[PDB]
Amino acid sequence: EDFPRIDPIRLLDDLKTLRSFGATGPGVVRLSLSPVDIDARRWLAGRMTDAGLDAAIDGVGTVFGRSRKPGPALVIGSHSDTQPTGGWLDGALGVIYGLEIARALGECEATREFAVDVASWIDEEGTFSSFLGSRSFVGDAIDDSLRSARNHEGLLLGDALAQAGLANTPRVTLDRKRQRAYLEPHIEQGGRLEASAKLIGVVTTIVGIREFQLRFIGQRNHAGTTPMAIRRDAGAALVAFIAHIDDAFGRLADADTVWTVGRIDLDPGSFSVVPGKAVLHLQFRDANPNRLHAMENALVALVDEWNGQHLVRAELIACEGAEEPVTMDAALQQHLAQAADALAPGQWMHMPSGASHDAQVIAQHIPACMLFVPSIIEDTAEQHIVLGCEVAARAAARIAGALR
Amino acid sequence: EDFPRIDPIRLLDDLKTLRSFGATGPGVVRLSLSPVDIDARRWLAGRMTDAGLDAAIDGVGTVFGRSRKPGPALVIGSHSDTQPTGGWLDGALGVIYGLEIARALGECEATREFAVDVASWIDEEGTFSSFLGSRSFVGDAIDDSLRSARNHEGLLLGDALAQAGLANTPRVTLDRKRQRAYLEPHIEQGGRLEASAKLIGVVTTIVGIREFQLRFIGQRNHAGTTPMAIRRDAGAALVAFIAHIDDAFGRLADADTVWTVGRIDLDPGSFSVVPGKAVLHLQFRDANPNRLHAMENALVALVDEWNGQHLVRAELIACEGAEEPVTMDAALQQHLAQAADALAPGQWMHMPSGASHDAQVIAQHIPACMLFVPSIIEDTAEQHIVLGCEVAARAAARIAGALR
Ligand SMILES: [Zn+2]
Ligand SMILES: [Zn+2]
Repeated sequence: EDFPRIDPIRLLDDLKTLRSFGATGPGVVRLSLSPVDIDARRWLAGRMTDAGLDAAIDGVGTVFGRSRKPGPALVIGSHSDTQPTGGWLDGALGVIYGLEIARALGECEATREFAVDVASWIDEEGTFSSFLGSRSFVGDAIDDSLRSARNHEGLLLGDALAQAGLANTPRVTLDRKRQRAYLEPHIEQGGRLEASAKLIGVVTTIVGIREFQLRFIGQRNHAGTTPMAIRRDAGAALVAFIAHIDDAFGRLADADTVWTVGRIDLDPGSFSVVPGKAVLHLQFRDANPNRLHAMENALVALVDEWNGQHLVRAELIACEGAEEPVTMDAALQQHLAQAADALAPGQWMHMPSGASHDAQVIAQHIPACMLFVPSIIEDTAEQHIVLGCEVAARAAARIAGALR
Repeated sequence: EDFPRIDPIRLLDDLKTLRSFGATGPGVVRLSLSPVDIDARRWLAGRMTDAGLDAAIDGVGTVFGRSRKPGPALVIGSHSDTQPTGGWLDGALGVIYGLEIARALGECEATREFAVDVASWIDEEGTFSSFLGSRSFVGDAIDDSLRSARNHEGLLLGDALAQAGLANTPRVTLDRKRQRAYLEPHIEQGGRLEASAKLIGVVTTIVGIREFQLRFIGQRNHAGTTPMAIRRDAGAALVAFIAHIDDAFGRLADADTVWTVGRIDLDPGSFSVVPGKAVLHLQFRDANPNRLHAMENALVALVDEWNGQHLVRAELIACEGAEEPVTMDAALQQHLAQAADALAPGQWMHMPSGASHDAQVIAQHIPACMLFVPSIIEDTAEQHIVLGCEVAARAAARIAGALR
C-alpha cells in the first residue's frame, strides 16, 4: 500500500504566508470581508488554482476549491477569518492542511484519482453572523442574516459583500450525491490535549451548550444600620446559590463536563449598601445530551427549591442560542484513529471538542470529523504542525479510498 | 419641678420651611455651599436670631447660634446639608430640634438661665470634605481640606466659600471651658428602631468601621475547552472565600455586628471565559473595639490560610478611612434614658448607631450623646417627630440643669 507524502516545507510556507495577511504583533487580525481578509482570500484562491482545483471566492465570501476529478469527494477545510484577538493557527491550520492534503494526494499515483475539495468557510467567528459560510454551504437559513446582519461598526453584511465585489457571485452549496465526507483539522489551546502531553486528538463529539442569566431580587438597605437578621441581601443569595449549582452539577458530571460563572453583578455595587439585586451569568457544556438536559432540569429544580425557602427571590432566564451535542461520524473517527496510531503511536487520544466549529453545522448533513493538534500568543511547535498534517493526509487517503 | 414645653406647631413649621429649600419630589437636594444651601443657612441664622441667639454663618459655612446667657452651655445640633438623594429629616431633625429646644428652655422660668447653643455643622455628607464643620469646630486638622478639597464638579472648597461670601469670616470654635455637652438628635431609617416598633433610641456607641478590597488572582481560560480539574477560576475562589468570611465573622459576632459584600467584579466578565481575576469589596462595623479588631485579625488569618492551600492567590488591601467605635457619654445617655422613660414609657431602647455622625467627632473632645427617632421617600410620622423633640427637650433641661 503506497501512501501520499506531504511536503512539510510547502505546508509551513503557506501557513506563514497566510499569517502575513493581518499579522499584528504575536497574532493575526483578519475579520471577515475586511480588505485584509479579502486579500488573503484572493491569495488562497490562487494557491488552490495552482494546486489544480476549480477555485473561487463565492457569493458570501467562502473560498472553495473544487476538485476537477470525477466520483465521490472528500471536503477538507476550516475558516480563515479571525476574532479581533486571533492567533495564526486557529482556522488557518485546517484550511492550509486541506490545501496540502489535496496537493499530496494528487501527487501520489495510488491516490491521484481521489477528489478532494478545500474550503475556507466565511465568518466562522461571527463578525457579521456566526457560521455564515457553513450554513450557506449546507443550505441552512441565511436570508435574514444576508438582509439585516451587521458588524460592530453597524456595517450591513449585504453592504460588506457588495464592497468586496461579491454582489453577483453564485454561492457554493453542498452536493450530497458528490460530497460524501468532511474533515476539519483544528488546533486546541484549551488544554486537554496539552495537559495529557499528547500530540493528536480524534474528536468524538462537539459539546452542546447552555447559557442562563440568574437574577436575585432582594432589598436594598444601609449596610451599617440594617441588622443582619432582617437583611435580604441579593448578593449573599447569589453566592449561596452558586454552591448549590456546584453541588448539583458535580453529582451529574463526569471528568469532561464543564460549567462556568463568567460574570457577577451586584446592584448598586457600593461599599455601604446591601445589594437589592444581583445577577450571574452561567454557561455549561457537555457531550452527552442526557447529561446536558439533566443539568438544565437540575438548575430549574434548584431555582424552584430556592424560591420555596428564601426571602430573596431567584429568577432563571434562558439565553438564546442553546446548542445540542453533535457527534462526529464514527467510521471517519476510526480512520483518523488508525492514522494516528500508525504515525503517532502512544501520542494520540479520543476527546470531545469543548468549542464550536463549522464541523458542527456540516455534520448534520454529511459525515464529518475533526482532528486536533495541541496549542500552548497562540502557537504550536512546527514539528507538531507537520505531524498533524501527516496524520490528516494519511487518514484522508484512507477515507477517500473507502468511498469507492 | 417645672419642665419646659415645646411648641409642636412651631417645630413642624420650621421643619417644613427648611424642607422647602431644595425640595425635589419626595426629598431634598441641598449640597453644602450650593446657592440653595446658602439660602437655607441664611434663613436658619435668622430663625436663631429671632430666638435670641447670637447667630451667624461662619468661615466654613457652619450656622452657629450662640446663647447670650452666662455659664456652662449645652450645644444641640446636627447638619442641614444633604447627599444628592437626601430626605427631609436626615440632619434637619436635629438642627430644628436644637432651635426649638433653645426656644422652649428660654420660655420656661425654671430653665430660662440655661445657655443652649444651636449648630448646623457644614458638610457632614462630604460634598467637599466629610465632617468639615465638626472637625473645624473642635480644632481638628482642616488646612489640607481648605486648600485642596473639591466637589464632584472639581470646584475647590476654598473657591466655594469665597463664592458664598464667607472668605473673610471667622470660624466658630469649641470653647471647652464654656461648652460642656453636645446633644445630636437624628432619625434612623435603617430599621432596628423600626423593627422593634419602638419610638425612641438612646445611642450607646457609634460603631467603628473597616473596609477592604480582596483580590483573587487565578488564570484566564476558555470556558468550553478547559477541563474543570485544571482550572484556576478567580471568581470561584472569591465565592468560596465569602463563605469562610461568613463563618469566621458569625463566630465572633453578636446580634448587632454587621458585615457586607457590597461589590463583586469578575475579569473579564464574559460567558465563555473562566475569570482570571476577581475582586470583592467588604465592609464591617461593630461597637466593640475588641470584636472589630478580632474580625480584622480573623480576615487576615483567612487570607493566610487560603494562600497556604489554594491555587488562586488571595490579596487583602486595606482601604483608607478606618474608624474606631466612639462611645456616647454615659451620664448624658442616662439623662436621655430618664427622659425617654418619663415621656415614652415602654417605647424606648438603648442601641448603637450603625452610621457615622458629627457626634463621633465632637464626642472625642466634650461629652456627647445622640437620640434617635424612627424613620420608615424617607419619613417619620409627625407625632413621632414631636415626641422625639419632647424627649430631647426634657433631657436637655436636665442635662443643662446638672451643669450648675
Ligand atoms: Zn476555529
Ligand atoms: Zn445625618
